[PDB]
Amino acid sequence: SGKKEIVVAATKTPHAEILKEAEPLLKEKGYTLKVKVLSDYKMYNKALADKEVDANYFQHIPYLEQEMKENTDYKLVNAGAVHLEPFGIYSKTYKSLKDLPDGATIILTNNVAEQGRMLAMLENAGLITLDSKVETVDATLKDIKKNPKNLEFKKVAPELTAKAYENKEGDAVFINVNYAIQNKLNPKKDAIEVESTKNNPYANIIAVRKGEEDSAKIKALMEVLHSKKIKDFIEKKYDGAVLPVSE
Ligand code: MET
Repeated sequence: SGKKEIVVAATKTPHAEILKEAEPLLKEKGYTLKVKVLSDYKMYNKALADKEVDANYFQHIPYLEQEMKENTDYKLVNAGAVHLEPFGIYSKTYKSLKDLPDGATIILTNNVAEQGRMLAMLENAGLITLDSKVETVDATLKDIKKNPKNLEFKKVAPELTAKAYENKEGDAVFINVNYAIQNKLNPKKDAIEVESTKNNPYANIIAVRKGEEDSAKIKALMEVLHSKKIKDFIEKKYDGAVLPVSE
């Protein structure tokens, strides 16, 4: 019974909503589901490593890799990809990145793993150039080669960038789709720039403890999260802000 229950820590939206949609499909396979939502991204891998949950559903592989680099006690594994959230830039004050003035302030999130993801959007917009000798996924602010608009950067918790946006604390603000939707923003209608879906390594995953990735429970969960019902749910409910991907 408890051996048939899957406890998962997930961010509120879309991840806990996708799990709630998957619940009756898991019962059809013989498994129950318990979902825990936590207050910030740093809590989810800790809960898993502490054995309070069986799995978490909140991050991408670069985030997971960074977390394990920082905490050698985390012996975690990717059980499989589910969905992609193309990253957004938001502004109350400018309509596009081409319109930002010299000295403009860019509010980055403080997510170490996503520093290259953010900067790559600015490089693709033609605002900065990054050192070509560094992989984009590994790029930081130290890797900026050219900055002809002399952009200045600030860092806010990913949980609070929706507030930096509403407060007009900078000229342009990065918000992860999960926290954008959690704040009642619609990323495809409200963002001023959206990340390309091409060549994108930031699919969100199910993570488990090492040695648990082929367990019956986790295979059952991966199965439901790749069903036609769950892919169609994702596609309809989030209006293209969230996209199902292969495992
Ligand atoms: C904790 S890594 C960020 C995850 C977030 N759901 C995104 O894909 O942008």
